[PDB]
Amino acid sequence: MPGTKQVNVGSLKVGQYVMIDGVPCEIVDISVSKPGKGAKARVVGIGIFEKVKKEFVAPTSSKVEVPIIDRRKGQVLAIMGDMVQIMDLQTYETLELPIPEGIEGLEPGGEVEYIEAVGQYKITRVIG
Repeated sequence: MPGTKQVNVGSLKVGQYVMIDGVPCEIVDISVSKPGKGAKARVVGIGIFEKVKKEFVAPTSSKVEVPIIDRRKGQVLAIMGDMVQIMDLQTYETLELPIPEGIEGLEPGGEVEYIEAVGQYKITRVIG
């Protein structure tokens, strides 16, 4: 239902997530400057779901969108080569997800943590 919430540029911190040109990114750099005696920020983010580098400049008082992140847990049911079928531990619904490019030891019966944000999903950690 809800995709993103509005927040002031000025409240953003490195390591947080923000929407830039429609892409949810993790902030890796923030430069804030005050001209004379309104502040302005330059934000550099890298995609959470895709390999992309985005950036924007905006007054610190402006509003920007931040994706609302759904943190979930599921159980690995099957590993078909590259993609893994997991069962969400709350809905008992099944979904197929790509196997994280650099993930630890994944195997059936095991539990994972995955996230959904603005219609996209990604496996983040192995909960076991």
